Amino acid sequence: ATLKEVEMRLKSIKNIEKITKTMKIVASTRLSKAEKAKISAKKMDEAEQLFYKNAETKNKELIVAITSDKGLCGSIHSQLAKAVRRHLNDQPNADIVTIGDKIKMQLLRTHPNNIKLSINGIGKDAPTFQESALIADKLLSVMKAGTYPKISIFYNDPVSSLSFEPSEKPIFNAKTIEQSPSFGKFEIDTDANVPRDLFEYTLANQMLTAMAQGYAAEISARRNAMDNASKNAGDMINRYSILYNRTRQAVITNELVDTITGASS
Amino acid sequence: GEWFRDNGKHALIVYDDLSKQAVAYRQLSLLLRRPPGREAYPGDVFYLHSRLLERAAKLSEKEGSGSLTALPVIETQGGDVSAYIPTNVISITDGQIFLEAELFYKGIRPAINVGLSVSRVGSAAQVK
Amino acid sequence: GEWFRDNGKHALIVYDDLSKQAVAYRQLSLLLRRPPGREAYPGDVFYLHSRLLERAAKLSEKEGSGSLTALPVIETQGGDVSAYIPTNVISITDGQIFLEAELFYKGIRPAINVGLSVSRVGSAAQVKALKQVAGSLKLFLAQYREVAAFAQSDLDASTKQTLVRGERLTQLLKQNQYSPLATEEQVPLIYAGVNGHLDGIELSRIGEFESSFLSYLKSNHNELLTEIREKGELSKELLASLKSATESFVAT
Amino acid sequence: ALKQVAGSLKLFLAQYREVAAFAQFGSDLDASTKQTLVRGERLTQLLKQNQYSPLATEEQVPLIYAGVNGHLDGIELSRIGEFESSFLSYLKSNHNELLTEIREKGELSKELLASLKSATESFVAT
Amino acid sequence: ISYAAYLNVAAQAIRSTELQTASVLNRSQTDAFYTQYKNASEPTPITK
Amino acid sequence: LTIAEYFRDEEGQDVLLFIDNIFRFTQAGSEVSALLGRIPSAVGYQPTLATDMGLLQERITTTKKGSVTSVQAVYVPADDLTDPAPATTFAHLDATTVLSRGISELGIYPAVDPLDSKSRLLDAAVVGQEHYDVASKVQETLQTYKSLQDIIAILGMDELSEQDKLTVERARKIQRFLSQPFAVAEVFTGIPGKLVRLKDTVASFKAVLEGKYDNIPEHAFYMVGGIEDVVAKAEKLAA
Amino acid sequence: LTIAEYFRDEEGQDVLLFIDNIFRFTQAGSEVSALLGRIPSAVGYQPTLATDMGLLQERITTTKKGSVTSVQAVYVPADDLTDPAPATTFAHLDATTVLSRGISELGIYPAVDPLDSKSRLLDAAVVGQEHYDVASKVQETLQTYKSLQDIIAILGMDELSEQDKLTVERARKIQRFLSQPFAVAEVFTGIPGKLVRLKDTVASFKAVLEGKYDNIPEHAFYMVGGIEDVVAKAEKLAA
Amino acid sequence: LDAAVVGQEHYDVASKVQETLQTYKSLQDIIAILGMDELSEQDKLTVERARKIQRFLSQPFAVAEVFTGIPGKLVRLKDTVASFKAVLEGKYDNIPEHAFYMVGGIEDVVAKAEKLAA
Amino acid sequence: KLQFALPHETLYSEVTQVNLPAKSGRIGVLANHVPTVEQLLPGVVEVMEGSNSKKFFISGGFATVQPDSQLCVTAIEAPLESFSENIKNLLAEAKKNVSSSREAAEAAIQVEVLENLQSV
Repeated sequence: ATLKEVEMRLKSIKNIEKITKTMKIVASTRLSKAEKAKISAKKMDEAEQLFYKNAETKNKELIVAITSDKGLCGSIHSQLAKAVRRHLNDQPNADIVTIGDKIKMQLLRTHPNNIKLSINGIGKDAPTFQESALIADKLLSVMKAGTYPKISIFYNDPVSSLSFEPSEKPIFNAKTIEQSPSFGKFEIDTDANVPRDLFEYTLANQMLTAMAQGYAAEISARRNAMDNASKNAGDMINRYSILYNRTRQAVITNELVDTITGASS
Repeated sequence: GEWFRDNGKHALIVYDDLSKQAVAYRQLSLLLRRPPGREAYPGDVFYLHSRLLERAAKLSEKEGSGSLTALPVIETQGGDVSAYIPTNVISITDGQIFLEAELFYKGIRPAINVGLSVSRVGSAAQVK
Repeated sequence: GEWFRDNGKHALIVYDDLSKQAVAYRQLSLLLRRPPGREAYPGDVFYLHSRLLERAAKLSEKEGSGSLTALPVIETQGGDVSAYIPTNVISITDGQIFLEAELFYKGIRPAINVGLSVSRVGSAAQVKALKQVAGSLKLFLAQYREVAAFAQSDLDASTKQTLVRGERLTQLLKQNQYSPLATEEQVPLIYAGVNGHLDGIELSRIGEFESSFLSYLKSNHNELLTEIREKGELSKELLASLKSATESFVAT
Repeated sequence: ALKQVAGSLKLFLAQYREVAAFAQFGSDLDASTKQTLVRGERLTQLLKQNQYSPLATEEQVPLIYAGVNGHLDGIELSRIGEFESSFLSYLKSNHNELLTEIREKGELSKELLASLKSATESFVAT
Repeated sequence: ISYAAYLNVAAQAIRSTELQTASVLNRSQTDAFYTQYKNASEPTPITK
Repeated sequence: LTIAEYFRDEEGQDVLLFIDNIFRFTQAGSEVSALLGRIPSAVGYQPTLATDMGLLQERITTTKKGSVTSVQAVYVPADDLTDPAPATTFAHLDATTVLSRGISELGIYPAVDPLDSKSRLLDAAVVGQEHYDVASKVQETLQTYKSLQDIIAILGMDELSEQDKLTVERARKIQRFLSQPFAVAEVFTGIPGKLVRLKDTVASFKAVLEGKYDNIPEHAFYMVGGIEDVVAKAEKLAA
Repeated sequence: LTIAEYFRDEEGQDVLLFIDNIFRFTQAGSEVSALLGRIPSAVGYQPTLATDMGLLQERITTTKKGSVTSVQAVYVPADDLTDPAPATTFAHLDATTVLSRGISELGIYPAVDPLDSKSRLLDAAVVGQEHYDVASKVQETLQTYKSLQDIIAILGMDELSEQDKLTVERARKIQRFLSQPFAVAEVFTGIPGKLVRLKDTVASFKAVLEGKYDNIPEHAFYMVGGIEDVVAKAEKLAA
Repeated sequence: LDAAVVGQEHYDVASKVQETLQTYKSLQDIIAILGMDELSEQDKLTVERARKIQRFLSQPFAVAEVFTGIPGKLVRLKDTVASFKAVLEGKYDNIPEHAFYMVGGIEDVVAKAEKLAA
Repeated sequence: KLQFALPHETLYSEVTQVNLPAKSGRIGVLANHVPTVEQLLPGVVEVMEGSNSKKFFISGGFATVQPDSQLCVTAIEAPLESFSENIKNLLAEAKKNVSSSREAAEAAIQVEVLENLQSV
């Protein structure tokens, strides 16, 4: 309406636009780092996971949901929480551990009693084995994880840089590893609990594998998110600049009229 | 154009463009010392156009059934259809064909913007 | 000032400031009931300032080669260079040194906005020695501004490097009031900055760096300073002498 | 009396709108930032008022006391209107000596404050 | 101490001046915090 | 003014002149100007705004005869600091306290805009190098914060770098440490007025900038006096 | 202008007229009108802005004898394209030539922006169907190149389709081919100057667009005239 | 628009409708730049409902038949009041927006919804 | 065929022999090895391509020889002396004095890794 108003609104967006675009290149940069974390964890995913295929391992339930603490990344947390919810009907008595606040917020609006542990301050650097392992150490201790017949990891699977895929995968406990169909295809030394170790190692590992893919999926969503934000932010800037110029011109004309009216007498 | 309307035939009139006419008009008004108003156009700039486009008409049976059809051209600045003169002529005509600069540069020509274009009376006159 | 120019000498004239003059001229015009225009300024308010500012000139040989140089000052309102009088003077002169409150409180004093400043005369007005080191500086800062936004974690090798130089070179251009430097004091400092001899030195110390570097140059390298001062150029030999002197001091 | 109960209320609401500005960021809050966000949202609602229905100070003082001193923080927001005329009705019958004391002394002695403190807590559980 | 944790100690001793890059250090540092949840409220936040 | 001039020249000694509000002088000038037959100048003010002001302000000066310390309240129309009245007033002053609405709606009083308020006397040659430096860094810390207020909005407090987070955290404190209970403002605060000595003011802020008080919560700096008042309020809150 | 007019009217020449700067023509009129007491029109301009512009521009034209062709330097106030001054002027401009620091920084002389510079006459019915079609794809290629600059900066050169990795290689050449050594600049350059005939230019680019010169290295397109100069220079940078 | 003249129920529906329309408006800018995904699930819902109400406020006029192509509808006050009240009560959220566009009262919404299924 | 992988970098993912610090002691897994699962202690791993061999130091993890003769070595950290004496000593004395300072659980396990790496 007034030039002073239109001056600040135009200049406000002029920043949001430069902001979102700076966060769109910060994303693209962080994406080279992302595939060095995805691929390097999808290969450790063939190797680690292959034992279980050959041994033919199959199986109160423990759900671990994985996203992050940070917004501005499309529908990453929205539809993952939607996959957990969809699954949660078929067994409402599940115990939920949330990795990321945004996902905790989502499931706290819908299943607050099911949430027993929340892992925080995650989305920053890429996921490491230490976070992976220390979360795992908490699950085993505080959640008593080893006692659930069913453990599930929900995370986003990056099919490409353009879209992702909310996914699920199971973690088998010691009992289930032992009793698997083809567990006696392997000359395992029957001594110092190997199923115990293989479980607690796989609990950390497949969590990391999940985080590492969810990460990658988020960075590629945040990029695409910022890319349109910048596109709209920039398109708004054009319409406001146009409005500015009208209002500038109008301020000159109207002051000039007062001055002309004043001299007229 | 009216001679044809008045005598029983049909004439088409194209005003290319009214924007420039209204500019010419404001010049005189200012030089005559008529109070400037919105965008420094005189108060009667609407009347300038309205009296003109009112002469475009379709006559009854009793008057030979002659027709004057007007196609005024208006030039917007940076696609702003909210300006004083554009809205004035929009408010006199029976619709407008709005041509979007965005489509025109893209190659889509005629560059008709569908949402922003309307004929107000045409349907009942368009070939079935 | 024209007395000097006319007798083969050189004057510098500072009109502090032409905003306030414009205002005075307007007062008379409105009182003499002359037709007012934009901002109630008379239709000859451009001609007031062009008449004036065209009187600065460098004369030819025939005419004694005298000179008058003009530094008019203009006060803008909240940065609006589109205001009537700012527009007049900006289009009359040969360039702007543009100052900003932002840069001022940030510490950058003089608060020169490099982006929005220019001399249209440019290099033809600059001591060759300085031009040789300052050629690049124009750039290392230009790109720094195009990338300055990134100074907020995951930055690749190339873009971080440019951030290191920019920071340092900005700090180098910080200057105490009433403390102008000699050209032969300036080019060493800019040589050090431009070529990367400051990249190591931490940012809060570039102050004491300039300080000591000059006194160390006066104690031990007075000859190079003298050659810069007197010949104004940099010979290939001098660049080498400068490259050595700098690394020498940096190491301590 | 009203000055007493409206201790920092104007500034408190400024702290509230500063807090609710950071909420838009899709942010989860802590013990300090959720606690204040909750109360301000209720204090706002308490200040809503129908037209042609001015209140007496002896009616106002209690509600504000109930708002600023935490006694509304755990009540559903759609029910703050009904809390008004119910808490008023309750004080008019049972604690009519409390209101008369306010309409005539215009101040709050430590005794009135303790008497009010209890009278509110009482009504919270109906 | 879990087997994953056991392996971390060894893995991060296999870390703890050069060859000690950025992402190497930043694998020995975790910003994470845990918070237990019940009835939801919580059992006050703590570092991992 | 004429009264205070006599004291300056004929009692030949220090006089204080308090004027509230000098803007009304220029404004009143405006109100008659149109009737006095004058074509109105920009924004509708008189053609003689500045010279009118000159003849007034130039009289309010210290001379070789005696001393005038004037304090003038200057109204700023619509909050616009470029309106030709406050605009033309500035050049006339030796020191300018700019009070801001943004500041007052955060509950900081006095609402002095710390970046926009200026003084001819903030100079190493007058206040000493230390006093100067503390003021300078204080101003830098606050401006850093001001610049970073848009990254706060879109990307949250968390997205800041190492040294920046700390600076921003030090700013928020400094910001609140500049608030002060005035004695005349007591009915607006309920807090007793506090008057702080300059040497303490420097000493205190110098210390805060060195981070010697970073483990102290924000509310301990707000509406207090010297540094000792912070230490003391941080134990009242710990209790 | 009158001087240029006589060369058309008496010698029947195709004259050039240079106006630098046309905006100062409009401001001057603005100033004179104001001085003569005329009530200023919108945004402070003269009421006679458009006829003033006409009375100049309409004299610049083709007749049967010859033509005056005017190249006029245009300045845009506030960078507001819709300001009366440009808005009026642009109503007479048949075409534009945009010289851009963004082009001269890449070492292209002249520094014409191949996409910002436009023409009304770039139309089949004015230039022939061939000429248009070359120019058109020349323009469409450089656009696709421009929107591929961002992915080359971050991803890599290898992340492109079969046809698109060929057309970036093609544009990069087209681009360097649009530079030209000027005859007058020889005193400063030492390079003898080329005046490239229109028929040459159409054929030269037509040949590259079909992909006849992908074998040619990129440096053979820099500062050359006709396609016969590309054939010639490429042989020097080898043998 | 006074609770005494139109009755409390009509007033209350009108108020809650305006509230909802206002929330959406307060968000236009966030919705425009950052889109629907950045909103709290609370707002996400209020917006989605506001978008329906907005369409439901449209009406084929009898005189505007030549531009809608649909025969005009006149809707009665009580039928209007009951219809919107129900949309507020979250009883029609599982229904597509376009069903609310250019119809009469609630019974036509269901009609358009069931027709647009096939 | 070998699948060697770290979480951060994957190293192998066609080999004639591998040597591992398994369950109890060093093993050598030949071209046709009986399927087995063994924990890897933190130790030195060697890969063969003829007599070509690059040693790696390792955080520990798991090895599995598959039914189809594939090996799957998976550990957190992996070159030997070209990568990782005094560097390790300023951490080894910090452990012995940390046992007497619960926290003493992890600090004592660090010492069994130290004097093992010290033997390389």
